[PDB]
Amino acid sequence: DEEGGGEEDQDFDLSQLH
Amino acid sequence: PPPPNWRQPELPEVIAMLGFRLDAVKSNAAAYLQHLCYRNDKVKTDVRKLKGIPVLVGLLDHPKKEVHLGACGALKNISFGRDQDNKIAIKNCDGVPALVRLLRKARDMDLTEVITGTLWNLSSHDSIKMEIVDHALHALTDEVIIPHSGWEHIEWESVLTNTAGCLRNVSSERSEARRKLRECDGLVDALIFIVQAEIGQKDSDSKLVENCVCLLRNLSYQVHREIPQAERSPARGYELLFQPEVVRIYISLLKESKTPAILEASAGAIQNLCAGRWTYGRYIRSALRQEKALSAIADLLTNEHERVVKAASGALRNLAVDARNKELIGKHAIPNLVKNLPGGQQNSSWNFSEDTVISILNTINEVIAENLEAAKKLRETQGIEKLVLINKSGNRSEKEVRAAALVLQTIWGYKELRKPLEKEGWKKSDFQVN
Repeated sequence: DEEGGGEEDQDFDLSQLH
Repeated sequence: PPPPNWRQPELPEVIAMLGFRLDAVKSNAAAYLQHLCYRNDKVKTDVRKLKGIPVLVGLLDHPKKEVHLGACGALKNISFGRDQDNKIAIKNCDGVPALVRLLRKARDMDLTEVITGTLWNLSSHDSIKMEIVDHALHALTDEVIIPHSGWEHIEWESVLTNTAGCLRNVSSERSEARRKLRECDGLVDALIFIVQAEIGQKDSDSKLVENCVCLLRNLSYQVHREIPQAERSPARGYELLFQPEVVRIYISLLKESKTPAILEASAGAIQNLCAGRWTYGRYIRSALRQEKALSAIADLLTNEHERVVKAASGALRNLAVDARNKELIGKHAIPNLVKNLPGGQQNSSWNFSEDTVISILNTINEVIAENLEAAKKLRETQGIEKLVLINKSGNRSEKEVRAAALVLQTIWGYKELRKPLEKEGWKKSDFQVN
């Protein structure tokens, strides 16, 4: 069946990932 | 000392960051994770293996929108794609209840959009359908369909689209699923209402209409046997599935819509409502054998899309079973049916699949069973040529050859069609059924 929700790209702040 | 920087953490680090004390790390990690998964099946699968999915699901219960919305956007991407185990993993850590719990709290369109899109992705897996039917059905109807439908105006079209798409998928089989949805207060009412609203906005092609009409077609399937106390004061609930208005809507979609899936679904719902022996089936078949509706249905036979052709054929077939303007069905159905058989100048019908051709043959057979004038119109449209071409094919299957022989044997039943072929040299045994 159709997976109609789909997929989306996203924003984020890479510098806060630590 | 160490300035902030743009280094890319590894997947396992990102996943661990889902559990850091700082909400802002959790939310940026979920968001970044969503981005990593985007159009990347491998990453989705690695997240499963690193056991990220239960972490993401746990975060749906987080009080801060940035975190739960963040976790949800990631789950949506993970619930999409070819690795069906990603969907199963979401189900297995109670992802559906978690999604539903968050749905009941959601106040905003963006979050509701992401939850319902995720549910739509999950609903395509057969093993998650009843999970959704049993745990999300009532929240989807009460929090989404009824309030945003306009029923008691229409809004949040995108969320409605996701939600109808989800209910459509989970009701694609299983009588238990059809029965559960039919029974849900306001659900059928509001779907019909949505489809009418859209048609009234001159929208007969939207994915929203598509999802609603496909869903309605699913609920019309076997309604005659599955309706509580099949035994057949205004109509309500599943009773609306077989009142005149929705029948008129299908017909108007057959005339206005250009979208194959909507034409197929509308013809299909008509077919389903016509299938059964019961009072309402009789009323609906009788109403549908009028000039306008027959033409609306028969015209889909000239649609370029196979699946539409097939749907029209099934609908016409069920109309023919107890027909009584033998002239009518015959006049409206035979020429277009015959055009869709291989053996003429229409290229496309040489390329139809076996199931489509057999569908047309069976429908032809039903329409001419006791209808000399139908048999005659068949003969007048060079349809005997085509039946013989099919029956005497060195390449078609046994089933297709047999289907053609059946029609031929019906044709052989009428003296007026028989003698002209005998004048060619044909005899009855030339066309045995086996």
